[PDB]
Amino acid sequence: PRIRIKTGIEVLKEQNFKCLEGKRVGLITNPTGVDNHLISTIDILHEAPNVNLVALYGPEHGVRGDVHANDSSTGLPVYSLYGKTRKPTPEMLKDIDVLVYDIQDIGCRSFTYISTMGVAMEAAAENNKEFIVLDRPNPIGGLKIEGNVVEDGYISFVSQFKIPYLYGLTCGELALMLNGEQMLSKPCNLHVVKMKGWKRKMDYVQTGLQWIPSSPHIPHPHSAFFYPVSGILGELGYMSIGVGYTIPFQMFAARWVEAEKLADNLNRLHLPGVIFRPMHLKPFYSVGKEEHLQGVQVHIVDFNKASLSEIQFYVMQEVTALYPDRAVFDHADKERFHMFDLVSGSKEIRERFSQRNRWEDVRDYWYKDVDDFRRLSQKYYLYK
Ligand SMILES: [K+]
Repeated sequence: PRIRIKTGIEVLKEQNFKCLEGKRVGLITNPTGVDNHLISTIDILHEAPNVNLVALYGPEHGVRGDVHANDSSTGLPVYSLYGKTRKPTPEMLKDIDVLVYDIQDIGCRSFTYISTMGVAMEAAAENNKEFIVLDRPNPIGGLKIEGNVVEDGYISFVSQFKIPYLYGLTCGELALMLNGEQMLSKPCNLHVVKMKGWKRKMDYVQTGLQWIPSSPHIPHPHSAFFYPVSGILGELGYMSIGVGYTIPFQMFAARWVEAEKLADNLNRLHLPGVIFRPMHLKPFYSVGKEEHLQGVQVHIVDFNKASLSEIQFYVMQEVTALYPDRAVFDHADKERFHMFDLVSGSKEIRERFSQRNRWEDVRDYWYKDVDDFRRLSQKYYLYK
Protein backbone atom coordinates (compact mmCIF):
# COMPACT_ATOMS: atom_id res chain seq x y z
CA PRO A 1 0.00 0.00 0.00
CA ARG A 2 1.55 3.30 -1.23
CA ILE A 3 0.48 6.64 -2.75
CA ARG A 4 2.44 6.63 -6.08
CA ILE A 5 1.86 10.28 -7.10
CA LYS A 6 1.86 13.82 -5.68
CA THR A 7 -1.47 15.57 -6.30
CA GLY A 8 -1.54 19.33 -6.95
CA ILE A 9 -2.33 19.97 -3.23
CA GLU A 10 0.69 17.79 -2.14
CA VAL A 11 2.94 19.71 -4.60
CA LEU A 12 1.56 23.06 -3.33
CA LYS A 13 2.35 22.03 0.30
CA GLU A 14 5.92 20.99 -0.75
CA GLN A 15 6.36 24.42 -2.46
CA ASN A 16 5.20 26.05 0.85
CA PHE A 17 2.25 27.73 -1.07
CA LYS A 18 4.65 30.10 -2.91
CA CYS A 19 2.27 30.83 -5.84
CA LEU A 20 -0.40 32.04 -3.32
CA GLU A 21 1.80 34.49 -1.36
CA GLY A 22 0.56 38.09 -1.11
CA LYS A 23 -2.82 37.28 -2.69
CA ARG A 24 -6.43 37.22 -1.46
CA VAL A 25 -7.35 33.59 -2.13
CA GLY A 26 -10.80 32.24 -3.08
CA LEU A 27 -11.12 28.42 -3.05
CA ILE A 28 -13.46 26.33 -5.20
CA THR A 29 -13.67 22.91 -3.60
CA ASN A 30 -15.83 20.13 -2.13
CA PRO A 31 -15.17 17.03 0.10
CA THR A 32 -12.85 15.50 -2.57
CA GLY A 33 -10.40 18.42 -2.13
CA VAL A 34 -8.14 16.64 0.39
CA ASP A 35 -4.43 15.80 0.80
CA ASN A 36 -2.83 12.33 1.39
CA HIS A 37 -4.06 12.37 5.05
CA LEU A 38 -7.67 13.20 3.96
CA ILE A 39 -7.37 16.72 5.50
CA SER A 40 -9.37 19.32 3.48
CA THR A 41 -7.55 21.88 1.27
CA ILE A 42 -9.82 24.41 3.13
CA ASP A 43 -8.16 23.64 6.49
CA ILE A 44 -4.66 23.36 4.91
CA LEU A 45 -4.89 26.90 3.36
CA HIS A 46 -6.74 28.38 6.39
CA GLU A 47 -3.95 27.15 8.75
CA ALA A 48 -1.02 28.16 6.41
CA PRO A 49 0.22 31.56 7.86
CA ASN A 50 1.55 32.74 4.44
CA VAL A 51 -1.88 32.14 2.72
CA ASN A 52 -4.68 34.71 2.97
CA LEU A 53 -7.75 32.47 2.40
CA VAL A 54 -10.78 34.80 2.28
CA ALA A 55 -13.69 32.98 0.55
CA LEU A 56 -15.01 29.51 -0.30
CA TYR A 57 -17.07 28.44 -3.35
CA GLY A 58 -19.05 25.17 -3.51
CA PRO A 59 -20.15 23.39 -6.74
CA GLU A 60 -23.06 20.97 -7.46
CA HIS A 61 -23.79 18.98 -4.20
CA GLY A 62 -21.96 21.67 -2.03
CA VAL A 63 -18.51 22.49 -0.30
CA ARG A 64 -18.45 20.67 3.15
CA GLY A 65 -21.07 18.47 1.45
CA ASP A 66 -23.68 19.59 4.07
CA VAL A 67 -26.12 21.80 2.02
CA HIS A 68 -26.96 19.88 -1.32
CA ALA A 69 -23.72 31.88 4.66
CA ASN A 70 -20.42 31.23 6.57
CA ASP A 71 -18.26 28.11 7.12
CA SER A 72 -18.45 26.96 10.80
CA SER A 73 -14.81 25.80 11.28
CA THR A 74 -13.09 28.73 9.50
CA GLY A 75 -15.73 31.49 9.74
CA LEU A 76 -15.20 32.19 6.01
CA PRO A 77 -17.98 33.33 3.64
CA VAL A 78 -19.30 30.45 1.48
CA TYR A 79 -20.71 31.05 -2.03
CA SER A 80 -22.89 28.65 -3.95
CA LEU A 81 -21.84 27.92 -7.51
CA TYR A 82 -25.05 26.19 -8.60
CA GLY A 83 -28.40 27.16 -10.21
CA LYS A 84 -28.69 30.89 -10.96
CA THR A 85 -25.09 31.52 -9.83
CA ARG A 86 -23.27 28.55 -11.47
CA LYS A 87 -20.82 31.20 -12.85
CA PRO A 88 -19.26 33.50 -10.14
CA THR A 89 -20.57 37.07 -10.37
CA PRO A 90 -18.28 40.15 -10.30
CA GLU A 91 -19.54 40.89 -6.72
CA MET A 92 -18.49 37.34 -5.63
CA LEU A 93 -14.94 38.02 -7.00
CA LYS A 94 -14.33 41.65 -5.85
CA ASP A 95 -12.83 40.38 -2.55
CA ILE A 96 -10.21 38.04 -4.16
CA ASP A 97 -7.09 38.18 -6.37
CA VAL A 98 -6.91 34.47 -7.24
CA LEU A 99 -9.39 31.58 -7.50
CA VAL A 100 -7.90 28.18 -6.57
CA TYR A 101 -9.67 25.08 -7.91
CA ASP A 102 -9.28 21.69 -6.10
CA ILE A 103 -11.92 19.08 -7.03
CA GLN A 104 -11.70 15.43 -8.15
CA ASP A 105 -13.76 14.91 -11.36
CA ILE A 106 -14.45 11.65 -13.25
CA GLY A 107 -13.18 12.30 -16.81
CA CYS A 108 -16.71 12.58 -18.24
CA ARG A 109 -18.09 15.74 -19.92
CA SER A 110 -21.61 15.59 -18.32
CA PHE A 111 -20.17 15.63 -14.74
CA THR A 112 -20.68 19.29 -13.92
CA TYR A 113 -17.51 20.02 -11.83
CA ILE A 114 -15.54 20.67 -15.08
CA SER A 115 -18.37 23.03 -16.18
CA THR A 116 -17.95 24.89 -12.81
CA MET A 117 -14.16 25.04 -13.49
CA GLY A 118 -14.49 26.48 -17.00
CA VAL A 119 -17.21 29.00 -16.19
CA ALA A 120 -15.27 30.13 -13.04
CA MET A 121 -12.15 30.48 -15.28
CA GLU A 122 -14.18 32.63 -17.67
CA ALA A 123 -15.49 34.78 -14.73
CA ALA A 124 -11.84 35.11 -13.51
CA ALA A 125 -10.69 36.16 -17.03
CA GLU A 126 -13.51 38.75 -17.35
CA ASN A 127 -12.74 40.28 -13.92
CA ASN A 128 -8.89 40.24 -14.20
CA LYS A 129 -8.44 37.50 -11.55
CA GLU A 130 -5.81 34.77 -11.53
CA PHE A 131 -7.00 31.12 -11.76
CA ILE A 132 -4.98 28.27 -10.26
CA VAL A 133 -5.80 24.57 -10.75
CA LEU A 134 -4.40 22.01 -8.23
CA ASP A 135 -4.17 19.11 -10.65
CA ARG A 136 -5.77 15.72 -9.90
CA PRO A 137 -5.77 12.35 -11.69
CA ASN A 138 -8.21 11.51 -14.49
CA PRO A 139 -9.69 8.43 -12.73
CA ILE A 140 -10.41 6.54 -15.96
CA GLY A 141 -6.92 7.30 -17.35
CA GLY A 142 -5.62 9.75 -19.96
CA LEU A 143 -5.98 7.53 -23.03
CA LYS A 144 -9.69 6.90 -23.62
CA ILE A 145 -11.42 9.42 -25.92
CA GLU A 146 -15.07 8.73 -26.92
CA GLY A 147 -18.06 10.56 -28.36
CA ASN A 148 -18.70 13.50 -30.66
CA VAL A 149 -17.67 16.97 -29.56
CA VAL A 150 -20.54 19.23 -28.41
CA GLU A 151 -22.40 21.13 -31.18
CA ASP A 152 -23.26 24.88 -30.79
CA GLY A 153 -26.96 24.20 -30.22
CA TYR A 154 -26.20 21.77 -27.36
CA ILE A 155 -23.65 23.71 -25.24
CA SER A 156 -24.93 23.79 -21.63
CA PHE A 157 -23.91 23.24 -18.01
CA VAL A 158 -23.94 19.43 -18.67
CA SER A 159 -22.07 19.82 -22.05
CA GLN A 160 -20.12 23.01 -21.48
CA PHE A 161 -17.22 22.74 -23.97
CA LYS A 162 -16.50 21.46 -27.51
CA ILE A 163 -14.75 18.32 -26.19
CA PRO A 164 -15.76 14.62 -26.46
CA TYR A 165 -17.91 12.73 -23.92
CA LEU A 166 -14.76 11.01 -22.49
CA TYR A 167 -12.14 13.66 -23.15
CA GLY A 168 -9.02 11.98 -21.71
CA LEU A 169 -7.52 15.02 -19.93
CA THR A 170 -6.80 15.93 -16.30
CA CYS A 171 -8.69 19.03 -15.06
CA GLY A 172 -5.37 20.98 -15.32
CA GLU A 173 -4.79 19.85 -18.95
CA LEU A 174 -8.42 20.75 -19.83
CA ALA A 175 -7.89 24.24 -18.28
CA LEU A 176 -4.74 24.71 -20.41
CA MET A 177 -6.63 23.64 -23.55
CA LEU A 178 -9.61 25.94 -22.85
CA ASN A 179 -7.20 28.86 -22.44
CA GLY A 180 -4.90 27.99 -25.38
CA GLU A 181 -7.67 27.30 -27.88
CA GLN A 182 -9.64 30.53 -26.94
CA MET A 183 -12.63 28.35 -26.06
CA LEU A 184 -13.71 30.82 -23.34
CA SER A 185 -14.79 34.51 -23.83
CA LYS A 186 -11.38 35.99 -22.88
CA PRO A 187 -7.75 34.84 -22.10
CA CYS A 188 -7.21 33.88 -18.48
CA ASN A 189 -4.20 34.41 -16.20
CA LEU A 190 -3.99 30.64 -15.53
CA HIS A 191 -1.47 28.58 -13.56
CA VAL A 192 -1.69 24.80 -13.16
CA VAL A 193 0.06 23.17 -10.16
CA LYS A 194 1.18 20.01 -11.97
CA MET A 195 1.11 16.55 -10.33
CA LYS A 196 4.26 14.47 -9.86
CA GLY A 197 4.34 10.85 -11.03
CA TRP A 198 0.89 10.60 -12.69
CA LYS A 199 0.91 8.64 -15.98
CA ARG A 200 -1.75 8.51 -18.76
CA LYS A 201 -1.98 4.68 -18.36
CA MET A 202 -2.99 5.00 -14.66
CA ASP A 203 -6.57 4.44 -13.49
CA TYR A 204 -7.46 5.87 -10.05
CA VAL A 205 -6.73 2.68 -8.03
CA GLN A 206 -3.13 2.66 -9.49
CA THR A 207 -2.46 6.11 -7.90
CA GLY A 208 -2.84 4.58 -4.40
CA LEU A 209 -5.10 7.47 -3.27
CA GLN A 210 -8.35 7.02 -1.36
CA TRP A 211 -11.50 7.72 -3.36
CA ILE A 212 -13.98 10.10 -1.75
CA PRO A 213 -17.51 9.83 -3.24
CA SER A 214 -17.17 12.45 -6.10
CA SER A 215 -20.98 12.81 -5.81
CA PRO A 216 -23.35 10.36 -3.93
CA HIS A 217 -23.89 8.04 -6.94
CA ILE A 218 -20.09 7.80 -7.77
CA PRO A 219 -19.15 6.11 -4.46
CA HIS A 220 -16.13 4.05 -5.60
CA PRO A 221 -13.22 4.52 -8.08
CA HIS A 222 -14.69 1.84 -10.38
CA SER A 223 -18.03 3.84 -10.41
CA ALA A 224 -16.24 6.55 -12.54
CA PHE A 225 -15.82 3.92 -15.34
CA PHE A 226 -19.52 3.03 -15.19
CA TYR A 227 -20.98 6.59 -15.15
CA PRO A 228 -20.36 6.89 -19.01
CA VAL A 229 -21.54 3.24 -19.57
CA SER A 230 -25.16 4.00 -18.58
CA GLY A 231 -25.35 7.71 -17.65
CA ILE A 232 -26.80 9.00 -20.95
CA LEU A 233 -29.71 6.52 -20.97
CA GLY A 234 -29.97 7.33 -17.23
CA GLU A 235 -31.09 10.89 -18.03
CA LEU A 236 -34.45 9.49 -19.17
CA GLY A 237 -35.41 7.56 -15.96
CA TYR A 238 -36.89 4.86 -18.25
CA MET A 239 -34.90 1.78 -17.20
CA SER A 240 -33.11 1.32 -13.90
CA ILE A 241 -29.39 1.87 -14.34
CA GLY A 242 -28.69 0.97 -10.69
CA VAL A 243 -29.32 4.49 -9.36
CA GLY A 244 -31.74 3.50 -6.63
CA TYR A 245 -29.88 0.22 -5.97
CA THR A 246 -26.43 -0.67 -4.58
CA ILE A 247 -24.42 -0.86 -7.88
CA PRO A 248 -25.20 2.62 -9.42
CA PHE A 249 -24.47 2.88 -13.18
CA GLN A 250 -23.30 -0.82 -13.36
CA MET A 251 -26.50 -2.37 -14.64
CA PHE A 252 -29.65 -2.07 -16.80
CA ALA A 253 -33.05 -3.40 -15.76
CA ALA A 254 -36.82 -3.07 -16.15
CA ARG A 255 -39.93 -4.90 -15.03
CA TRP A 256 -40.73 -6.24 -18.54
CA VAL A 257 -37.27 -7.80 -19.24
CA GLU A 258 -36.32 -11.55 -19.14
CA ALA A 259 -32.77 -11.35 -17.67
CA GLU A 260 -31.34 -14.54 -19.25
CA LYS A 261 -32.53 -13.51 -22.79
CA LEU A 262 -31.09 -10.02 -22.51
CA ALA A 263 -27.73 -11.33 -21.19
CA ASP A 264 -27.50 -14.02 -23.93
CA ASN A 265 -28.25 -11.48 -26.73
CA LEU A 266 -25.72 -8.98 -25.35
CA ASN A 267 -22.96 -11.55 -24.81
CA ARG A 268 -23.47 -12.67 -28.48
CA LEU A 269 -22.17 -9.17 -29.48
CA HIS A 270 -18.70 -10.12 -28.11
CA LEU A 271 -17.96 -6.54 -26.99
CA PRO A 272 -14.24 -6.44 -26.05
CA GLY A 273 -13.54 -6.48 -22.30
CA VAL A 274 -17.24 -6.85 -21.27
CA ILE A 275 -19.38 -9.72 -19.88
CA PHE A 276 -23.12 -9.28 -19.25
CA ARG A 277 -24.60 -11.23 -16.33
CA PRO A 278 -28.36 -11.81 -15.80
CA MET A 279 -29.77 -10.28 -12.64
CA HIS A 280 -32.97 -9.96 -10.58
CA LEU A 281 -33.35 -7.01 -8.19
CA LYS A 282 -35.75 -4.80 -6.31
CA PRO A 283 -34.61 -1.11 -6.20
CA PHE A 284 -34.79 0.63 -2.82
CA TYR A 285 -35.49 4.10 -4.32
CA SER A 286 -35.61 6.10 -7.59
CA VAL A 287 -36.43 4.13 -10.82
CA GLY A 288 -38.51 0.96 -10.23
CA LYS A 289 -38.55 1.55 -6.43
CA GLU A 290 -39.94 -1.57 -4.66
CA GLU A 291 -40.71 -3.37 -8.00
CA HIS A 292 -39.18 -6.68 -9.08
CA LEU A 293 -36.92 -5.86 -12.07
CA GLN A 294 -34.80 -8.02 -14.35
CA GLY A 295 -31.82 -7.12 -16.42
CA VAL A 296 -28.07 -7.32 -16.66
CA GLN A 297 -25.06 -6.38 -14.62
CA VAL A 298 -22.27 -5.03 -16.85
CA HIS A 299 -18.98 -6.61 -15.74
CA ILE A 300 -15.87 -4.96 -17.16
CA VAL A 301 -13.26 -7.72 -17.21
CA ASP A 302 -10.69 -5.59 -19.19
CA PHE A 303 -10.88 -1.79 -18.66
CA ASN A 304 -8.18 -1.07 -21.31
CA LYS A 305 -10.11 -2.99 -24.03
CA ALA A 306 -13.60 -1.76 -23.24
CA SER A 307 -15.38 0.99 -25.19
CA LEU A 308 -17.52 2.36 -22.36
CA SER A 309 -20.09 4.90 -23.58
CA GLU A 310 -21.41 2.72 -26.47
CA ILE A 311 -22.58 0.00 -23.98
CA GLN A 312 -25.95 1.71 -23.13
CA PHE A 313 -26.69 1.94 -26.88
CA TYR A 314 -26.03 -1.77 -27.43
CA VAL A 315 -28.26 -2.49 -24.39
CA MET A 316 -31.04 -0.22 -25.82
CA GLN A 317 -30.62 -2.01 -29.20
CA GLU A 318 -30.85 -5.56 -27.81
CA VAL A 319 -33.69 -4.66 -25.29
CA THR A 320 -35.72 -3.24 -28.17
CA ALA A 321 -35.04 -6.28 -30.47
CA LEU A 322 -36.40 -8.49 -27.66
CA TYR A 323 -39.30 -6.13 -26.67
CA PRO A 324 -40.09 -4.06 -29.81
CA ASP A 325 -43.09 -2.34 -28.18
CA ARG A 326 -40.74 -0.97 -25.41
CA ALA A 327 -38.42 1.20 -27.65
CA VAL A 328 -36.83 3.93 -25.51
CA PHE A 329 -37.81 6.98 -27.62
CA ASP A 330 -41.34 5.55 -28.13
CA HIS A 331 -42.10 5.25 -24.39
CA ALA A 332 -39.61 7.25 -22.28
CA ASP A 333 -40.63 10.65 -20.81
CA LYS A 334 -40.59 13.10 -23.81
CA GLU A 335 -39.86 15.97 -21.36
CA ARG A 336 -36.39 14.39 -20.78
CA PHE A 337 -35.37 14.13 -24.47
CA HIS A 338 -33.79 17.61 -24.54
CA MET A 339 -31.62 16.65 -21.52
CA PHE A 340 -30.58 13.43 -23.35
CA ASP A 341 -29.58 15.53 -26.39
CA LEU A 342 -27.57 17.99 -24.22
CA VAL A 343 -25.63 15.25 -22.44
CA SER A 344 -24.95 13.59 -25.87
CA GLY A 345 -23.80 17.02 -27.20
CA SER A 346 -26.11 16.70 -30.24
CA LYS A 347 -29.73 15.78 -31.11
CA GLU A 348 -28.20 13.49 -33.82
CA ILE A 349 -27.50 10.70 -31.33
CA ARG A 350 -31.20 10.32 -30.35
CA GLU A 351 -32.52 11.04 -33.89
CA ARG A 352 -30.19 8.51 -35.62
CA PHE A 353 -30.73 5.89 -32.90
CA SER A 354 -34.54 6.38 -33.04
CA GLN A 355 -34.74 5.38 -36.77
CA ARG A 356 -34.56 1.61 -36.10
CA ASN A 357 -32.90 1.43 -32.63
CA ARG A 358 -29.54 0.30 -34.10
CA TRP A 359 -26.17 1.55 -32.77
CA GLU A 360 -24.62 1.07 -36.28
CA ASP A 361 -26.68 4.13 -37.48
CA VAL A 362 -24.93 6.32 -34.80
CA ARG A 363 -21.47 4.75 -34.38
CA ASP A 364 -19.69 6.80 -37.11
CA TYR A 365 -21.03 10.07 -35.59
CA TRP A 366 -19.88 8.97 -32.09
CA TYR A 367 -16.28 8.29 -33.35
CA LYS A 368 -15.88 11.13 -35.91
CA ASP A 369 -13.96 13.57 -33.62
CA VAL A 370 -11.65 11.20 -31.69
CA ASP A 371 -8.57 11.42 -34.00
CA ASP A 372 -8.78 15.28 -34.30
CA PHE A 373 -9.27 15.65 -30.52
CA ARG A 374 -6.32 13.36 -29.71
CA ARG A 375 -4.12 15.47 -32.06
CA LEU A 376 -5.35 18.73 -30.43
CA SER A 377 -4.79 17.22 -26.87
CA GLN A 378 -1.09 16.53 -27.62
CA LYS A 379 -0.50 20.32 -27.54
CA TYR A 380 -1.69 20.45 -23.89
CA TYR A 381 -0.65 17.13 -22.25
CA LEU A 382 1.33 17.62 -19.05
CA TYR A 383 1.95 13.90 -18.40
CA LYS A 384 3.32 10.94 -20.38
K1 LIG B 1 -4.11 31.13 6.27
